[PDB]
Amino acid sequence: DGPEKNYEKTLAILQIESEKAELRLKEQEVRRLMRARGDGPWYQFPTPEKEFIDHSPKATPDN
Amino acid sequence: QLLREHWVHILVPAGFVFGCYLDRKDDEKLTAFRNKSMLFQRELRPNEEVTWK
Amino acid sequence: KFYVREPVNAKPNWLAVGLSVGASVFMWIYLIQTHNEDVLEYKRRNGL
Amino acid sequence: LRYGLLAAILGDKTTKKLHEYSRVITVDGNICSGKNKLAKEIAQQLGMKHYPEAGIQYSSTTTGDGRPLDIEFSGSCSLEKFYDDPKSNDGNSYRLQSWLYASRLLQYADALEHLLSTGQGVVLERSIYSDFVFLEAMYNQGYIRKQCVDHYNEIKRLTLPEYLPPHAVIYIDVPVPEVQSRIQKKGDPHEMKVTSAYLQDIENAYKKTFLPKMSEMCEVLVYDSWEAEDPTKVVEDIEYLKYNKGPWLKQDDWTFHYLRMLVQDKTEVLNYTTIPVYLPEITIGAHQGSRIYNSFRELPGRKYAPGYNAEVGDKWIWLK
Amino acid sequence: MNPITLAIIYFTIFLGPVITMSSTNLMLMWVGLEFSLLAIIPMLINKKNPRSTEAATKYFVTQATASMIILLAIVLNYKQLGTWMFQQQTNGLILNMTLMALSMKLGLAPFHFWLPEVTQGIPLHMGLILLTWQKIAPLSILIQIYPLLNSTIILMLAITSIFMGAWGGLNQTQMRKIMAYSSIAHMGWMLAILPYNPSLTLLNLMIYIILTAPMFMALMLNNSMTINSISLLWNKTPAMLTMISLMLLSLGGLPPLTGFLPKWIIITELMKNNCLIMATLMAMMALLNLFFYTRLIYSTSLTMFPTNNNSKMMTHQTKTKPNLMFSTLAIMSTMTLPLAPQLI
Amino acid sequence: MNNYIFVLSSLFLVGCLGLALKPSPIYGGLGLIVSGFVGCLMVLGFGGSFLGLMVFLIYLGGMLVVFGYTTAMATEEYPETWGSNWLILGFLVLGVIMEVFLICVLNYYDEVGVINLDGLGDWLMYEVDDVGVMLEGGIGVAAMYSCATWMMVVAGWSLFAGIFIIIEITR
Amino acid sequence: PFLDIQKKLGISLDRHFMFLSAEQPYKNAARCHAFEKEWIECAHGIGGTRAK
Amino acid sequence: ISAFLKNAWAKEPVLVVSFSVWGLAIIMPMISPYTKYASMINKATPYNYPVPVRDDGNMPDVPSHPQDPLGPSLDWLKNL
Amino acid sequence: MPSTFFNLTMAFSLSLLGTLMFRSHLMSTLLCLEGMVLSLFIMTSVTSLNSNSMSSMPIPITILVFAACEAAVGLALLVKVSNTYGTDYVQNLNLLQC
Amino acid sequence: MMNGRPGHEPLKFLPDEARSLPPPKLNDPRLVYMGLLGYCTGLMDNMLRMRPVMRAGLHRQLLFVTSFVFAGYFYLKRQNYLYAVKDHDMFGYIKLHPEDFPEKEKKTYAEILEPFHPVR
Amino acid sequence: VKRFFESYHEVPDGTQCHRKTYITTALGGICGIIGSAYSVSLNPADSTLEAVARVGRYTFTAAAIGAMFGLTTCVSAQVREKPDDPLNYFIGGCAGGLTLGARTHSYGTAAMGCVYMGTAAALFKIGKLEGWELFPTPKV
Repeated sequence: DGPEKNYEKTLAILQIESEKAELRLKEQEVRRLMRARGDGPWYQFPTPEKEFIDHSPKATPDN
Repeated sequence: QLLREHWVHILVPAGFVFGCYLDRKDDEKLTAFRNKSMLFQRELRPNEEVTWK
Repeated sequence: KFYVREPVNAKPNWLAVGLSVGASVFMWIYLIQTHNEDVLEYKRRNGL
Repeated sequence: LRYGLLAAILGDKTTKKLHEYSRVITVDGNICSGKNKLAKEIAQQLGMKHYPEAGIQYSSTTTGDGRPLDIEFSGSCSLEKFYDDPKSNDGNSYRLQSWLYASRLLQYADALEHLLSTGQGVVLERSIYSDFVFLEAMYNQGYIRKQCVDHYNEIKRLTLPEYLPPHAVIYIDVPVPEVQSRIQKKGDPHEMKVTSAYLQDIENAYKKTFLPKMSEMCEVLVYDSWEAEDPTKVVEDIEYLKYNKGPWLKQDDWTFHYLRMLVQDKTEVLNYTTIPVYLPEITIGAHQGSRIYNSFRELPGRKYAPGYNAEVGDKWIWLK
Repeated sequence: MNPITLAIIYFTIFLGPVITMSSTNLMLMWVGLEFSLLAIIPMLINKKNPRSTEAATKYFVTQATASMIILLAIVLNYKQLGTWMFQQQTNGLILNMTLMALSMKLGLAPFHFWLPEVTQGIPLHMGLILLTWQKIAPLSILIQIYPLLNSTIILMLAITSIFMGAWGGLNQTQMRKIMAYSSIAHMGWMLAILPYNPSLTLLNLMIYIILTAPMFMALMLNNSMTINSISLLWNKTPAMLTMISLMLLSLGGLPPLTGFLPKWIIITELMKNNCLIMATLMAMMALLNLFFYTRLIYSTSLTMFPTNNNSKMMTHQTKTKPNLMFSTLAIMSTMTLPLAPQLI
Repeated sequence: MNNYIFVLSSLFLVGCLGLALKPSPIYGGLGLIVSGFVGCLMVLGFGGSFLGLMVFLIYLGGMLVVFGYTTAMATEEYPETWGSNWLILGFLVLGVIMEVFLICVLNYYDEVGVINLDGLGDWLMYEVDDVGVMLEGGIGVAAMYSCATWMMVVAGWSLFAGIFIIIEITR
Repeated sequence: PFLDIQKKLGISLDRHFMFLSAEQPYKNAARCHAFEKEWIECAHGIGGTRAK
Repeated sequence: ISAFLKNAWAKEPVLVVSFSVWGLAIIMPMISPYTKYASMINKATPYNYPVPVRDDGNMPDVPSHPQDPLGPSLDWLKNL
Repeated sequence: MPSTFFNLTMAFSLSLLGTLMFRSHLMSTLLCLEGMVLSLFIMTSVTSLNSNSMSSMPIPITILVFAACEAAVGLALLVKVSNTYGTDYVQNLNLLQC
Repeated sequence: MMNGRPGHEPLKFLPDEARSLPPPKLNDPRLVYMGLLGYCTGLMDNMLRMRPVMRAGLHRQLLFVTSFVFAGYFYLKRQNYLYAVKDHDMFGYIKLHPEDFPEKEKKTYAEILEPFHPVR
Repeated sequence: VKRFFESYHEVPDGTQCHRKTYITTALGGICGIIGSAYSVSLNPADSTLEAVARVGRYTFTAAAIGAMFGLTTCVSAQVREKPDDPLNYFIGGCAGGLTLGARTHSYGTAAMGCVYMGTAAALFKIGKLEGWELFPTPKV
């Protein structure tokens, strides 16, 4: 085929792999921040469900 | 016919042809930078659609 | 004719053979239909 | 639909099939006593199935083509060699005895399966319960070693306790001089070499260990030769035998089911006869073992599973 | 067992872990654990021999004590927080007690001594159930509270389990005991990554089960309960030698086979979390397991031990035992490394 | 009547110590009967009734069966009491002493934290509905027939499968 | 719940008596009902890490 | 199998009666016309104070006084 | 409340110690398990009564139900051990060392 | 980690969001490998049951291959959805918190002074 | 409290011998105590006096190993000025291994213990210097 093909295929391979590397680096930082702070979609640990609280009037006033 | 004993002489050649096909597909996947490297950046000649296909 | 105790698998389990062939055919037909429908939905969602 | 829990649930219960003559009857006696004739007549008259005494070739005759196989496949033992040189050095004596016990265990499994599946009783000549007399005679005469006796006892302890004993045992008592005279009259060139001490040891075992033990659980009937002749009398005794003894009374459908499951898989039946106890008389060795195994798997009708051998006429393989 | 009893006990065995996995209430998780403990004992003591009774008693005493400790933790948490679930504010000692009791139930070292004995004392299919299905319920509770567990306690338990399984498997000529020690080692690996990434704990559990079930099925094919017994495979059932070799090597963790992926991914995550020393020690000591698996491979597949004369009668017979599941699970357990990204 | 619950708790702890020291199962069962009685009394003191009576009844029946079983199987020619073995007796007295000592040590290290010998009995019943009607624990337990029927389902199935389990085990 | 079968089916076998602030027989409010209600409602929405 | 039911009645009457009472206990609630009142009475029994609602003009059906015509009526229980 | 719960915790700990340290009788260990159950039941009952959490009163009874089932299974195992060996001594139960 | 994701639906194999992603091509290398694994499973089953390895039970082998490919296709679709969700969340978090992911300032090698290590 | 142990890292290594030796002797004694507890529990002694004798043997051996390790490490780091060099810990670990081998009367155990314990101590020093943490908390 010719040297151009191999040259400009190596360029594409390098681009893809460098982008994958930077994304792999970014994912670890993102996960660290989400786990540490708890303000992301991930590591949202459960809490008691407020759907099952009883809000009707009780037998005694102060509740 | 005598096929049951000689058909086995198509596996390896078939493997080679299929490997060439897979190599061409891998070539297609890396089409980026086809004419966009600092080197080898000529303008397409008339009636030319790709530099190296 | 050969075995003193007639072999347990003397004849094909025709029910099993028919059900297996039908299940394979149904699996393939459903798979192709699902692939076509999924492609259509994907293109419709993404605007071709 | 092979037998299983599903079949038992849907039907196929043993107690339903059992009848008055759904029994196991075991004929015993020293060498040349009329066991064959007595068993054949009892079976024919009572409608039960006759099981000729398990021999060196019982397994080969019961599996595959039904033809006898080469002795290299059927046990590498010889009764003629036993009689010619009882005190061999290749352990033909104990190899023969262990092979015969294994064959008898397999035949007992077949008989129990037949009885439980169809309800038709079985008449057997000798059995795994009386097999030990020959081993004891061998040891007393010095043909085998205490290690061989221990190995035989261990395999019997592992295998025998899992099956029900025979309903009735019928012992034909004939004395050693008459056994010898009958052997000479038959005229087998090899059998005639048996010493009288060996026969006396067999009789001693039968009368000391076997009969008292079997009297505990089965119905025992001891006959002389003049009563064993005219088998109709023996059948008339059996027809009025009352069985109020042994382990057969405590069985129920969900005990017969598991006994049938055990006895239905012949591989599981013989599992424990092959325990890796490295007795020289029985150990083969890798080279000969592989050679014989490959030669066997190269036999017609033995390369594949029974329904999958195109060489012997099996058909529809691609859809089986 | 008759059909009614079989149904009513197998349903309880299946229901225990299902109730634990689906329950929101710690008390109902404990109820599921009790269901499992009560329902499995009759199947352990089914055959009724001194070893069966001893194994049943040992299992019962150990598991009842562990269940009582777990219930203590649950009740103390209820007292503290007025709720039937562990929260972020649950006390560290309560969580540590729960972890220790659940590790006792699982069999993680040093709470591991009962496991090999109970495994030895029971038939092979019961051992399969015990080492596969019975591990799901205790692990589910831990996976629910993975943000709350103590990394120091869990890593001590994990490394201890790895070391003790690796050293125990070396000295065993009994196949059931070898399976038990393999269980201990793989559970150590499973628990090592629980505080960090329970998805990998589930992955290791799945791969361990997919490897162990076929191994127990192959053992049951001929009731090979000893190395000498399994060595006669080349004569009794030659076709299984290749799959047995590959399954054993995958359990050991040789790269090309699927069993590698759990160890590899767990080491990756531990290193990401900066757990270099523990990861290195675990990966280093997980080679004794390869050694005592390669010994089995030598005895079974790469050599030919002496055989018996009676095995010719074995050869004569026809066999029908291997299900369709053995091939599926063995192939999935050995030849699935290329599909690694999907598994994680 | 301010030391009532504390005395009951001390008695329960002593009973559990006597059970733990494991004399003959006859005396272990007697100690457990006494402990069950004291537990019923504590539950009653905290406002319970149905729960205390039920635990007492259940343990009466259980210890009856245990008595039969121990006389039939866990028997020895010379059954061991608490005083039979001097080591057991010594560790029993040591347990009593180490309880009476740890109580004081905790009361010294802090007089309000884990234990409060001062005002002991001040903090038993916290808040109660004075003019209420349906307040006894029987109502809460009977909630199992309506509000929490899943708990009844699991308990009933456990007891149902228990029969099959024990029959198979004892077969 | 390791498996959310109850939420998947819409059923509540054991999710309705998980805390004091839940529903009590005959509307007998538990002890600290208001405080538990406030805590649970505050912690709702945000994660268990934030709610600490 | 009236013959078998009969033999059971003759030899083992206790079990026959047990099963008959079992069936009747299952059936009677469905057949009976008073099964509806069993829960209505329990609802009627007032164990807790009926807390009043704040009037806002959009409450034409809830009464204002205990002796008003509006609201639930217990005459169905008074003459049951 | 506080002193009572401390005493109950210590009683459960004593029962757990009696369970862990054997003394040649399986029945005694079963009794220690029963004692642990009793302590836990009292703790749960006291906590529910003190909190006025009537909806949590089912749980103490379920505890007893499952503890009773466990005790029955343990007694069945004791019957089997006595049948096998003649006594309930745990010294005999050591066949699985090899 | 993603089990608490907003909009998460319990025990949902393929949420509706997954329909937006492109389906796995039905001759994918992964699906072809799954079919090959199913074929090998059929061959191993024959080898275990002592049947003509490649000639017995062609219906069984076809069922093996097709079932493996079917399960592989749908499971791969689910996995693609999961990876797309993960990337979605990661990029969204990065957009939300720009101050935690500042851009880089790479000096050129003209201005960078890397130490030199002779290989003498 | 337990800060007595963390006091080991106050003054730079090579100073406060007596104190570091006390700390290491305490650590070795604690390890020996635990090991004796497990050995007496599983693998019971034939008599109570024999059990107490075995506990004493294990505890004294472990305490001697720890004391030798600490003393040799400090003495090395003092005789040669190197105050933060893993070779000091390697020498101390070898001394501890030699102590183990001597107390057991076994040359092979002496040599293997020297090598293994020296490597372990050197790795511990390297970890303290470079900031590794045994048992990291989940950071992800």
